[PDB]
Amino acid sequence: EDMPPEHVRKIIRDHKRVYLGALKYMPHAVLKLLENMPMPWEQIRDVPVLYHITGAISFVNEIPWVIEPVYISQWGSMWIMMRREKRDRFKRMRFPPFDDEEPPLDYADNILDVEPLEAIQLELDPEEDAPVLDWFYDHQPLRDSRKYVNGSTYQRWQFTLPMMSTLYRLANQLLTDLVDDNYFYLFDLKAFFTSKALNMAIPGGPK
Amino acid sequence: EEADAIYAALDKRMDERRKERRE
Amino acid sequence: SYQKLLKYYVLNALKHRPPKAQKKRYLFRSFKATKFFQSTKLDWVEVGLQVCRQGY
Amino acid sequence: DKSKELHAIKERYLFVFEWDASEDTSIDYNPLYKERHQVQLLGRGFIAGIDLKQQKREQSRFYGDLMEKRRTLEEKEQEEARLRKLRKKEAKQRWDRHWSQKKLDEMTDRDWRIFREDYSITTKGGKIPNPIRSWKDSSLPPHILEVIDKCGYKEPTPIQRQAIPIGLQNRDIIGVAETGSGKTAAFLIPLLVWITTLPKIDRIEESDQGPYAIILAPTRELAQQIEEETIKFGKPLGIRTVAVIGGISREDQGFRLRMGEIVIATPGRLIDVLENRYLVLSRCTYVVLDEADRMIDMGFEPDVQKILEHMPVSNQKPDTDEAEDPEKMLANFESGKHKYRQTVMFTATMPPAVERLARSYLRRPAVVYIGPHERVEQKVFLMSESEKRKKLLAILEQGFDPPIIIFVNQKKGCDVLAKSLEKMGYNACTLREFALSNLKAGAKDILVATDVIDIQDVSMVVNYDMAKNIEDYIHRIGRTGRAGKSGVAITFLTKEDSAVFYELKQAILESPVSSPPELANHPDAQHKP
Amino acid sequence: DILASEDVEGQEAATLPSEGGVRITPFNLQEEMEEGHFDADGNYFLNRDAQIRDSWLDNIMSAQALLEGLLELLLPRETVAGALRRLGAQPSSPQRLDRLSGLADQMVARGNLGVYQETRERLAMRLKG
Repeated sequence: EDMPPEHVRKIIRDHKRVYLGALKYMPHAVLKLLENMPMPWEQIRDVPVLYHITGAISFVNEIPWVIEPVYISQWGSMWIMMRREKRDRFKRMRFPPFDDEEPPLDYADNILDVEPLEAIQLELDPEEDAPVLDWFYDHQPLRDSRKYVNGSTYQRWQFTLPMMSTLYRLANQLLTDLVDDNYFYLFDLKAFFTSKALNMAIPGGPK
Repeated sequence: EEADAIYAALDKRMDERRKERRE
Repeated sequence: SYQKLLKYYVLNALKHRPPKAQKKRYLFRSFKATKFFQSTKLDWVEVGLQVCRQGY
Repeated sequence: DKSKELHAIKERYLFVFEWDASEDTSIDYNPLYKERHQVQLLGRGFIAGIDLKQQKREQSRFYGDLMEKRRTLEEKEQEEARLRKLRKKEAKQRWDRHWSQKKLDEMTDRDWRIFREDYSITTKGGKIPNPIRSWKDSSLPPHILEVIDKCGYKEPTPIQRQAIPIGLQNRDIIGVAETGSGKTAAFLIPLLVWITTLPKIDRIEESDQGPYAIILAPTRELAQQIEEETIKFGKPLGIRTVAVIGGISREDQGFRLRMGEIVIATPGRLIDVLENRYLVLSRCTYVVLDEADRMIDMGFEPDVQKILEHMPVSNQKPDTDEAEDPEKMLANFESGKHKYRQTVMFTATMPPAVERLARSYLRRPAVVYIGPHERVEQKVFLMSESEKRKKLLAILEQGFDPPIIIFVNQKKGCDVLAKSLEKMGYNACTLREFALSNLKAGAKDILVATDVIDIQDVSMVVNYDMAKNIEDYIHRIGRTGRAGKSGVAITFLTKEDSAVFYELKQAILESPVSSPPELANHPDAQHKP
Repeated sequence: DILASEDVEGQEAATLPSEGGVRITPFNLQEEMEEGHFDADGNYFLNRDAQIRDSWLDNIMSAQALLEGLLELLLPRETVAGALRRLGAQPSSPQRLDRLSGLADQMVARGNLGVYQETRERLAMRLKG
């Protein structure tokens, strides 16, 4: 099973063929770190970690599974809130902050007991957004509910129809108003393949 | 000697995914 | 920019072929059975600092 | 079109990080395909992401007529009631305005944080108080307001706006800003409030127990500048200021030391006073070190430490969090005479010696940070002469912070450009004193002018005509101000300006606050004219 | 034909590499004869063996005391990793967990691998023999 964080924290803090062979898989650990960066509406994220006995390499070992209409609704709420923020309020952050001579910051002394700031969350009016209010900004929403998610591996989902109405209403900014495929006429993949095979250019199409 | 044998066994196990088709 | 992004999409649609059948692939399951690796639960920022200092 | 479609029939039957314009498609001279006649979808469908009110403005306004023709006679009232409910929801939503049209009692913490973001100030420490929005909105006593009104400061600098409430909450201050941005009054005003708001029983002392204030400057020139400004603040308030500096003969300064609130000094002369007993530091509760990095770069550090060694340590703050609590320190500032000391250090950089002086002198300080061709943001547009008027209009339509200045090369230009703008419904002055008052007042928003007085800092300068030499150009863009907000200078360049391209290119390449390959790579900008 | 270092009539030594940020040419043709070579008429021919091409380079306590401490920090029939699990379950005892992790890392750093899956009795037999 798992292990407390203080041990691996001491591992990384106090610090060769067993040390040499584990260093081969470094960009794989970089990929597993980069594919699980937390969302703007999350404050903290707790993930599992595989690590070597001497702290040679540290892995993430988690696939970022999300439910698709919930994910689109959450990013549409982000879009609305950031439009709201630029029409209301800009100072860009100064890039690379940590200078070339100082080491990276220690987590046990500076970030560990400091409470983070307020994240990006919409108001979520309790009259209309009532079926979505208790789970909209969770890490993995509705995970421990047997009605909606099949289990802990978080693979299959089924929802109710007012919930789908609410998630379609909140995601209205990211979705087009199309109703049929009488749109995309001579602007679809088969016409693009025909223009590829005949070496011509559709007006607005690619070359 | 043991650690290199363990990483070589894991390399052979990662090579097992395509072993009978590639060689 | 629209026309070039649509060019990349048409190229990715045309060059698509079905993936070849193979054995299911699990690197971390073979890493877990090794006694040289342990599992824990950490914050994202702490492991993000650990990965970059190990790379340094 | 016609020759092009005959060309089409004849053709038928017979690193670079940007994308080039020759890679473009849909360059077709067809009346059917340029105006492709996009759909609006029963007046109900909306294009995603583009603003819904703007989409309701740019619609064909045809289906609304079909609605108001075919709705029922009660359904017009139903539509009006639904729009009134929507406007009620919008009024409940907006109740997110701008701080220029809001009051003080309704201004929430997010609005104060955006107000701090607008003037490029940031603070370190806990519970930073609210800054000053205007003099009618400030909280100073009225006699200090009358003195500031007689001195001529119409609008506060942001270093004043932040350091005056922190100065009145008795907190140690580290101000990071350069000389000439108004730091001097920014530390003098809470001192003047503390001195002029003591009771009459607490001001009486039969002997001279030293100053209430020590203001130390590394150079004689900065000491005389702070001297003259402290005198012109202190003479209407009846507060004497003594200069302990070099360059003046010892008899005059010695005779001024016998007379006995504020002493502005140079470090060698002040330590020659303190090591020889010409002035004591008994009732001193206010220490200011302006340009401490210049004190380090000249080497006055053990001298200023020995000046600290003459201070009585009975009024030093404890090294707890209670030195940054505004309630206890505000009530301690309201205690009058028996408060702890306050130290304000202005600097421009951070060497470790200024950090050691901060750890030796200060007790949990608040760090207030503030922040022509090198320091003015410059933008250029290459065009033909005929394109200038429409590009200007497009720029103006984006909105601006009045007043702005537009420069032209000949006085006839001045007059005719100015007319056109007044035609487009703009308030434009041409170019005596009368013009600047209105601009200053807000009446007129745009000054049109040629290279030919004295005028406020502007947010934007537009060189409608480029100057004929780079020295005139430099003087123009300098009108965004000596310091503070960088401002923006936008220049229209044509082929008639080729002889200034090389120097213009240099002006911008030497401007870290500026981003222009169009000029930098231009064939005419490569060699001196 | 190739020229030697004797038909150059006036090479001198290399006094200083740079001053004021400007690189100083060492006045001798040694480095040009190391990079390439000369013909009889004075032309230059350069060596071209740059396979990798290197695109950045082109433009510049005793072990018995450890065992005694571990047997002090263990209960019988318990693994070391299980002791880490229990003493980490903020934890109940941060300092003894810190000591246990430190002794474990000092044992790992001496070459003893796999000390986490080790009971108390086997470590006692290791301390005995």
